[PDB]
Amino acid sequence: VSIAEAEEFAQKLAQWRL
Amino acid sequence: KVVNSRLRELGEAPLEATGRGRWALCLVDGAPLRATQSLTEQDVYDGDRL
Amino acid sequence: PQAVVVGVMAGEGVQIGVLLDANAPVSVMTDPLLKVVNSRLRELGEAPLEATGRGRWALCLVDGAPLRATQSLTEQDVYDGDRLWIRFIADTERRSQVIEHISTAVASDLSKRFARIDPIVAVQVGASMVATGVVLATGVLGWWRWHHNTWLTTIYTAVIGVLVLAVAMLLLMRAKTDADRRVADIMLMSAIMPVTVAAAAAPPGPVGSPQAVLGFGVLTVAAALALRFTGRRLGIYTTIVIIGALTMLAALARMVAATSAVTLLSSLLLICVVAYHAAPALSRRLASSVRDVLLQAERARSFLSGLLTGLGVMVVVCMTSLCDPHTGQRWLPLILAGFTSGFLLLRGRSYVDRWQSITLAGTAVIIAAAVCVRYALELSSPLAVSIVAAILVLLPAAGMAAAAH
Repeated sequence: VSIAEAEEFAQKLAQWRL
Repeated sequence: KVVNSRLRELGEAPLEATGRGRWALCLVDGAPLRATQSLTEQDVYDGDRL
Repeated sequence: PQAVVVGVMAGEGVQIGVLLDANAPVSVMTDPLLKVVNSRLRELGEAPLEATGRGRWALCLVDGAPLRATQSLTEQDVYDGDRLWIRFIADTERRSQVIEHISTAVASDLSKRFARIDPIVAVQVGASMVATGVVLATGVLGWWRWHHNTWLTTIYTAVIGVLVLAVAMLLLMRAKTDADRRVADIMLMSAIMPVTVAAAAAPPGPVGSPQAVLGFGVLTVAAALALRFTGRRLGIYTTIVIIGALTMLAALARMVAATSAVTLLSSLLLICVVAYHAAPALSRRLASSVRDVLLQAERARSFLSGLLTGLGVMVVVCMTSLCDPHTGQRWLPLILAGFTSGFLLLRGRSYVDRWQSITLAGTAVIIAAAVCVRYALELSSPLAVSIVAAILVLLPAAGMAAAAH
């Protein structure tokens, strides 16, 4: 995966918490 | 101010426009956010894009 | 130039007008865009978009082809006022499958990629073979009448016509599906041919002007009557009605009185010329709420394609009969053919339909070629055939070159 794709996935995951 | 300041370090031209109007935050479809309500009142959370 | 307004299609059909960033890469917009279409559907009271198992969300053209995720919206040929579609595309990853022993491997693969014969196709082939069979029988019966005057031809052909028609009639009442209707239609299509020569063969004495009038008359009536009662196969029947009706008038004139063929041929050319101009109007008059629009559109398209085709047949037959390499001012019909070809070539591009524009364009080329062949077979000479061949090969080559270059 590219840096863009990684950040895209990372931003989507950053939205959630326990 | 911080966005224009950061743009100059990247070597990009700051935000600039002509005509009567103002600067504000908008969604991907161009809809502006409410000027008098909290980002917590609006549906904004970590990792969103504006 | 910083933004463009476009329509985005979403689940089950809601179109929403949006003003998108013209230079950010498309992959940056699809996530928040999905949120927005879902929010509007929720307020509208509809069901939101959802994923199914393994897959991804993409932004595509109305044709379904996805846009390149890394390119800018301005980098792609997307303009203000266009429309796009947000779509879910499932995961294609699955295990690979291997068969080593050659004979089994051939049978397995070869059966998954092609279609075997079935009972449905067997009947359509059977129908096609009988239709072809009867036209061959009428042909030899007709060839006999053209050299003999006995009642045999009409008596023999009449019974065949009645028998084929009786079967087609019984099939049309029983047909349930389009597969059944095609079988019946082929059977009915073939019934018109024997009855036509059966009637034309009845008037005694040598064959000619008086016999011809009945055939084209009954042919025109039968084709029109079949269409009226069936309401399907508009094109094939309509084309027969045109050539039948026009030939009947010419046949009647020649039977009553006619100074020359050129007169009738010129009259037909003139009648077709005005008909080409009137063609779309004729089609327009001859042709739960939404259905009313769809049915009428294809009906008019059907009648117009046959109409333009039938006129083409008449002018090619007429023009090839008008031109001649030995009679009078030889150059007169040649230049007339040229002007006729130019009009068809120029006007053919005005029609907004592939088969109508293509059929009209092709009609002009065959007329030109037929004159060249006429001028080679008759008034034959080594230079003449050599000259015609050069013209005959370069003419279409130049036509293609004008489009290819």
